[PDB]
Amino acid sequence: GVGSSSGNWHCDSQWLGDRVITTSTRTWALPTYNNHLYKQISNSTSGGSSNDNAYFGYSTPWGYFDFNRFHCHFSPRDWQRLINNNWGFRPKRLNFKLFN
Amino acid sequence: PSPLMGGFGMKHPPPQILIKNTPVPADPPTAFNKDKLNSFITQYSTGQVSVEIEWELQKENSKRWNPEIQYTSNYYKSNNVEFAVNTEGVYSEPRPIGTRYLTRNL
Repeated sequence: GVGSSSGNWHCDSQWLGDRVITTSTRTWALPTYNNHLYKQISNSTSGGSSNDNAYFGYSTPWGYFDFNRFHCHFSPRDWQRLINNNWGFRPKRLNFKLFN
Repeated sequence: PSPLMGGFGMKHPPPQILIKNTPVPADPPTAFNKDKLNSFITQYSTGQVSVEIEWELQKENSKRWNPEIQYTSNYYKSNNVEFAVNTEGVYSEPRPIGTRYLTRNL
C-alpha cells in the first residue's frame, strides 16, 4: 500500500562465537540515465587517445548496486575488533533487500 | 569494603595454606633427659604447586563508532623483547599494565 512502510532500518553487528553478522542500511537516489537510451561509446566518442587507451563499448540506462568494500559493512570499531582478535575470516552468507 | 590497594574484598577470601618440614631429631643421649631436644638433622624440601582459577567475564556491547584505545606492543626495534628474558636469563616486567582501555558511558 501507499501508506504502509515496506521495511525497517536494520544496521548493527552481532558477534556470535565464531561468527559475525553485519547489517547495513543506506538511502539511495537513482536518476534517469542516458535519456532512457543505449549508446555506443569509444575513445572516438571520448575524443581520441593513444593506442594503449582505445576502447569500444556501450553505456546503458540502468544503474547498479555495489557493496564490494569492507567499510560498507564494518564500522571502524568492528574492524578493530576483528583484526585485533582473529587470525582469519571469510564471508559465508548474504541477504539483500530493497524497500520504501 | 573494596580494598584500597585494589582488588576484591571478601569476608571469606581464599584460605591461608601453611606448610612445614617435620622436625627429625639427631641421635639422643642414652640416659634420659627431660629437656626438649635441641639437636636436629638439617633438612629442606622441594616440590611442585598448582593453582587453577576460573574467572567470569563481562563482555562489551558498545555502540561507539570510532576505534577504541588498546594496549599494544611497540614495533620499534630494541635490544630486548618486552616481557621476556635477557641474555643472562633474567625475566623482567618493563611497565605496569592496568585494565582500563575500553570505554563506557556514564
